[PDB]
Amino acid sequence: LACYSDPADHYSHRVRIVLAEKGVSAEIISVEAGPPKLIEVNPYGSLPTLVDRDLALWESTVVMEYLDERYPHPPLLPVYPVARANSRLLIHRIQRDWCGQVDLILDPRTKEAARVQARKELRESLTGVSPLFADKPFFLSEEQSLVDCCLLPILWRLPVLGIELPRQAKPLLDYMERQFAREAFQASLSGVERDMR
Amino acid sequence: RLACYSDPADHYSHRVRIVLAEKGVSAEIISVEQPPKLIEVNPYGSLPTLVDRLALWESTVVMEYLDERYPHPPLLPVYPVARANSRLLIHRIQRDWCGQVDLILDPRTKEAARVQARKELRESLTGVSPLFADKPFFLSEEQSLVDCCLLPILWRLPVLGIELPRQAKPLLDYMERQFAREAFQASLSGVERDMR
Repeated sequence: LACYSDPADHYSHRVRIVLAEKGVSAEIISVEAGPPKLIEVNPYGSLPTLVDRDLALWESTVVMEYLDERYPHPPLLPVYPVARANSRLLIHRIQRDWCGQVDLILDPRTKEAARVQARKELRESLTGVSPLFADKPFFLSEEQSLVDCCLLPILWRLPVLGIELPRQAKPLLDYMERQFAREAFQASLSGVERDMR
Repeated sequence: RLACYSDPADHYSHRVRIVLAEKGVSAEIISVEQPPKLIEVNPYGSLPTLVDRLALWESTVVMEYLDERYPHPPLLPVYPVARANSRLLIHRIQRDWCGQVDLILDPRTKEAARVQARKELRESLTGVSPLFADKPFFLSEEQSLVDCCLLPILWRLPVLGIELPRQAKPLLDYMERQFAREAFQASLSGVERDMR
């Protein structure tokens, strides 16, 4: 079991969190952004790529759901169909509304005006959702889920994204404090990621 | 009760209308060409949106909810590896084929860029056509969500300005069988019927 992973990449970070939550020690092969063995199993050369015996999977969502189904404990999705769909919809909304901004900010080719606006929008949006972190210990959940596995890599990166949340976002800042301290999250961090804070 | 706000012209809504028909779930189809009940439950106002006593959108979210909520017939494999393979195929169809469909249909695309996207999609589909000789559904013995994503694109080849070459016979044969199937026929809006 191996995972080709960009140690700087929030999408690779998602899969490293899932692996850590499941207690699965994969061989983590660090690939800098942009090797033959990876292109051999995944002609797209995208990261992360999971290889399980001779099975290659890519797309962080595909890989996270495979790991959640293959290694059932602890479950990272709800049990019933509506709640599961709600979790998958929340992952889609995080991708659409937050990850798009992250990707624009971090792309060296983004024009500065666009980078600045992306930062402003992402800061405002995270501040706006903060009240939802007051009453449940995980994001809209009583248990760590794949939703948190998508959120945490973004929140870890706020300093590198140039975003400081305001004091009124305390519920979200408290969620960060609890979540970043958890064993599985600490285990997920690449060397590059640890150096971001 | 169960309703689906649907764009009768759009291939992402067509995906969900295929799944609803396959599952026989008696859903109310509400055609949209911004109803307040829709904006009430989905502030993005995107289509398709499924609503029940539940509010879901994004075609992949909606399709997997339907497959989990209404088990028969199963539209995904049972075991994790095969399920991951199906999910990855859906992603590749989205990235490589749906991206081209969307580019061709976007009113902002340069006509020369539409011609190029038509070529790229035609060639890619032709390159994969031999895999349709090996199994009666796309890399599967049974209709699946992979087919539900592919059939709306294939139904639209004429309106996309794409004619497959005779070399693509197994894919053409797949289209013949699939378009005649009861559920796919039930999925078609009037607007989609006008497309052929």
